[PDB]
Amino acid sequence: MVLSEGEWQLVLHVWAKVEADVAGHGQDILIRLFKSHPETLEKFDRFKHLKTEAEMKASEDLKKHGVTVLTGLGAILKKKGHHEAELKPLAQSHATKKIPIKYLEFISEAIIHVLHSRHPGDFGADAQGAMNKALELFRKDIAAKYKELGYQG
Repeated sequence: MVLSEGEWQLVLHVWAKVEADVAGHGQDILIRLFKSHPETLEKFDRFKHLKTEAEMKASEDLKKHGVTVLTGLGAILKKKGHHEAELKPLAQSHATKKIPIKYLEFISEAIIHVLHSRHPGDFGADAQGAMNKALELFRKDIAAKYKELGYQG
């Protein structure tokens, strides 16, 4: 997977928008994930109690974790592919405690959806294409990392 500098700059420009309201973006993305893929919730000790969108919107666990997720992702995205240092930790943590790699595809779908919903005037075909490539590179590299530890993701 390879992005041009132009494409990286598209990713980074929209990420700057994310960072203007990290918690709100995180809630929207996690809610989208859990509604798209309610099957993911059961694998989550801390979220499994949430049923309605009302409950999800009100959840401090969900809000706090949406911040964690997007903060970790933004750090990686800012490396523009040179993210081995920022990714290995995130990998061995998810590997040792058993999130299948496929959940990353679901998460990536949610992120794209929410960025388009929230920023339609700038997040067009090019920026969506760029973000898709960036998140695909991320997934591929996580999967390469898992393979080394024996996972099984």
